[PDB]
Amino acid sequence: MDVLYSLSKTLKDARDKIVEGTLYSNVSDLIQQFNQMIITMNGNEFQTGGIGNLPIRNWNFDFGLLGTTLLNLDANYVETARNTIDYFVDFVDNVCMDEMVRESQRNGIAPQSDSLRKLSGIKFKRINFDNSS
Amino acid sequence: ESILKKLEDIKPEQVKKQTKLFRIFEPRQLPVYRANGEKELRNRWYWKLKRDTLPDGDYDVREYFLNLYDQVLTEMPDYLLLKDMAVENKNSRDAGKVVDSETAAICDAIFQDEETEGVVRRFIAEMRQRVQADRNVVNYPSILHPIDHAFNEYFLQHQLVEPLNNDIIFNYIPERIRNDVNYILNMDRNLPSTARYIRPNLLQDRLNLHDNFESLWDTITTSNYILARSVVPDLKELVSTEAQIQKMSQDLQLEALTIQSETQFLTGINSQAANDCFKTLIAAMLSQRTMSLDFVTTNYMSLISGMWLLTVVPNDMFIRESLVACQLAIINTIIYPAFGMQRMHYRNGDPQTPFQIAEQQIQNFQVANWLHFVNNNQFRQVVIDGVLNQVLNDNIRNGHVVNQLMEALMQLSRQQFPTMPVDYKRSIQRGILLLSNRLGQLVDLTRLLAYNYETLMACITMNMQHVQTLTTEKLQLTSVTSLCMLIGNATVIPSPQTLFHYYNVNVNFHSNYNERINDAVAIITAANRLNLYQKKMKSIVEDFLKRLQIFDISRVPDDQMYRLRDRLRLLPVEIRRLDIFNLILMNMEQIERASDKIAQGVIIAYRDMQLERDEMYGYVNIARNLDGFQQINLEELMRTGDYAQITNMLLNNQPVALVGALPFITDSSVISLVAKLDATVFAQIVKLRKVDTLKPILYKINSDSNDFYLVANYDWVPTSTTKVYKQIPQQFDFRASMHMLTSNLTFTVYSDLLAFVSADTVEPINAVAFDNMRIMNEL
Amino acid sequence: GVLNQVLNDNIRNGHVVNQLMEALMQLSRQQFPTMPVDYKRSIQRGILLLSNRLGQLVDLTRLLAYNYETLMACITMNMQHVQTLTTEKLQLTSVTSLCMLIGNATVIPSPQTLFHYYNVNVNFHSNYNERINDAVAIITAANRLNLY
Amino acid sequence: LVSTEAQIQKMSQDLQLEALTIQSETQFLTGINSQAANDCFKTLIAAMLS
Repeated sequence: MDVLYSLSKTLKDARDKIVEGTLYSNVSDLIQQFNQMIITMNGNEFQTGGIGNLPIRNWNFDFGLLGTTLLNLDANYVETARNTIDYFVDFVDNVCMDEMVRESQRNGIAPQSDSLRKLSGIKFKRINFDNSS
Repeated sequence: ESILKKLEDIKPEQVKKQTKLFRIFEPRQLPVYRANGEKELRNRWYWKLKRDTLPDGDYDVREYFLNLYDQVLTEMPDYLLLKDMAVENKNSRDAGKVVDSETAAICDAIFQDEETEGVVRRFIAEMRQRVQADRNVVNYPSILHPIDHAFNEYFLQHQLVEPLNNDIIFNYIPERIRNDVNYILNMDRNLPSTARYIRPNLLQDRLNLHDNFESLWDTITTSNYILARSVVPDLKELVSTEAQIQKMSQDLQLEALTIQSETQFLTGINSQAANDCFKTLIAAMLSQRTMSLDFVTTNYMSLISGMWLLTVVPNDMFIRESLVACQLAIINTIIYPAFGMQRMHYRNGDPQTPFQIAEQQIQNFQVANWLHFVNNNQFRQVVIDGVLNQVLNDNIRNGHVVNQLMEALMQLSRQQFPTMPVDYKRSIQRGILLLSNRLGQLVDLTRLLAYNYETLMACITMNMQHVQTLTTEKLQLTSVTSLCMLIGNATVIPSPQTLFHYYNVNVNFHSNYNERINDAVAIITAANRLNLYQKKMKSIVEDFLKRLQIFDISRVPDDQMYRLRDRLRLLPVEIRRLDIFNLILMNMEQIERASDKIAQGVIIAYRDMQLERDEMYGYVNIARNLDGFQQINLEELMRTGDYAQITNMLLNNQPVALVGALPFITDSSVISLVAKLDATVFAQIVKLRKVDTLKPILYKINSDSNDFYLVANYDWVPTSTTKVYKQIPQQFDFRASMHMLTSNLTFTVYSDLLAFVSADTVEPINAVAFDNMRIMNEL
Repeated sequence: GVLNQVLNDNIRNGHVVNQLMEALMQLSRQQFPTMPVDYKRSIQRGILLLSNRLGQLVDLTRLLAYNYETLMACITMNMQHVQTLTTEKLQLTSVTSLCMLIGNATVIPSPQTLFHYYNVNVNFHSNYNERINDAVAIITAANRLNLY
Repeated sequence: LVSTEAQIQKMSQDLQLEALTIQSETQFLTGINSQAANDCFKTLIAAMLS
């Protein structure tokens, strides 16, 4: 849950802060967190399930890191970041939907979807950052 | 250089061939005796050790078996062709062949012996080889002990040769070299279906010597740096040094009667320095050896060349102090004075480099953008074709960063230098003009450096690890100025022969490294599983380092060797070595019990026990097992030196079994057995508190005994109070020992695959880079 | 009946050296924020010089503790701990030599060395007690004989 | 004991004292030898015993 929330928070920060013309110093820590998320998710295969009418969806992460070279972010940088952010946002939304439609009588506080259960593994703990909601 | 000689002298791997079957046992004729001890006229063949040299003491026996493991690993071949071992079986009906000559000797001895049964002679007459030429297979009859057969069958079925063809030879070339349009590869031979080769073992570093073995990693990186220097191509058709010096003098407007900074701009501009800089840069990036910057702050041309150098080379390639000094000189000599900013008061040990502070403080977009790029220009760690590589930024590879640097420099030239005398601005402008009169040459040089780097990087087999090294390679900034001022339009790329030589040296070193790792791991794991607690393993590791041929073990402390031992101990054993050790572990008890020099123990009972009947002994006081007897371990007794228990048991006549590899006396005297001499050999244990001198008596009572009539004339079965814990030899069954050893009928093994590849380069003027454009484009 | 000064069991088995190693391994990963980087590298590499001898230092600690206990078995007078007027000066360079040069050769006191040490201690203790007895006897006799 | 030459060269290579600006470059590794190690062993055990 904290890893999923951290993914969503990183994506929201990227959408809000990775904008044309912004100083790289405004995004340096955000870029580092986003690249950490990319490294952590790369090479992992996820499936969001087919409960009800939710389509079964497969997710592969083979993304390159975001650049660190520009003093101010330009349009090309924002477009590449937008592509990656769109894929990640789709994945996170699908995982959230898969988790919301499930329930358990024995352990209802524990993750029910397989994607969130996988994200509870230790290898994803690196993604975890500010939990302020 | 001695380092280059040591690294390039390494041969691929000594290919081992088997010339005879590995044997621990041989048949031997022995006299046999009847149940009453009378000698039978017929003899019998028994399995015996060929070299019966097993030592006394269980610990020494385990040491002997470790040594035997080493011997078997030495004798294990890479491939085997049994026809090389095949000899004529003279008694074969078809005049066929057998392997090896030792089998032929056994066959002759059995066939000629008058006591041999006719069925065995028929069987020997049927022993011949079968050739299946269609399958390229041959089977040969061989006479082997079951353990000998197990070892030789393992050798036959686990050979290291694989089929070799033109496609394999071509794919042996690195994929990036084949994918390069600048090289044309050719072959003039069709390798036959019977061609073979042995793959190098290119496993990536299992010892992680880049992590915490800083001295060893320094040595490794120095060797890599020297080799890379040896393979980096020389610059051709450099601009004439005299002509360039004249042109620079005209541009600088040198004045005889005035002291000027611009004069120093001409310092150290020569082709030797240019070639040295080119080689140093590419070799340092290839070996991932840290570089150190050497410059004189009074030379501003050195600082402008350093600006180019920090633009193109990622800054982690430089030791931090030298990079900080160079950046501070650049900031305080060119940038801040240009923009009228107060001189940066930079603290030694600052978390930020001078360029990071300047980037935060510089309001000019071009200068700050170039500063940001220099601050963030890093290598990219990428696994290509299974090897970790440090890849340059694509804008470095195509040379666009040169344009960004030139934009920054042109912005600096336009500044007023408000707080400086006009001659200072003139000097800085003259240096910038020297650099910017060669903008196209700088783009070409950046592209050439990047292309040569990646082309030679395709030839590296071991992971390129980016860690700052203990020592650095000094790079003079005047050499960078020489390279910038003297580089022409001639494209130089690594020769295909140079690429193949570099790749072969890397493969040889990698294979040797992995093979020595395997040897050390096998020995260490075997010594641990053989419980050799008194064995100090430093020697093993020492030998390991000595066989890498690039370290001076005199400079390696013992603590480092034991850390290497600890890291090696965690690695799994190679499959062939592990299986050989499994065979040795499985069969060592049987090999030890076959020795006639040692017994497995002695049972001291204090009651009469009838001597056992065994045809190869007559009557003998042998114990097949230690059942019903308390066991005292002689190894533990010798290790602890506490003799209270054994002393109390011997003084109280308490039946016991002393267990451990012991020498024994063979005594055929009936009178000695009646005298009960075997029971008189243990008081010395109490007297001296030593068991290394213990030597129990083994009675061998039969008709060859002088006083055997006592056995014969009194219907008397001999009895003894002591027994020797020993096994009896196994009969040699000729038919059971015959095995058909199968191998390939014939093949040829090849060593250097790239010898079959002739490679050439396109015209350098037409050589292209990754972006399909020519590496160098200036007129 | 003899007072003895004994070590923590973690010293005797040498396990605490691991903690030392752990601690100084952390010191090798620290930034040293404001320190010049060459001096920082030298300090961290020295820290690692001591760190990488973990096995040798565990062996040395166990050997030192064992030798101490074995020779302390031979002490007969109470091991009283007092801060003395003068000290024995211990060079830390000698400590560095011991830490960087110790191998794996165990050296324990010889049985004859232990017996000699014990005999010397017993002789000194017995002579001490006997001379106390003689002095007390003569003093008491002089007082009771009124030899003012 | 470990070879004093090997350990000294190892320590010199790791510490890189010559490259530093320490006013006492020679004195750093002085006193590192087998005699000093034996003296330290003896001093420690004897001081604890007494």
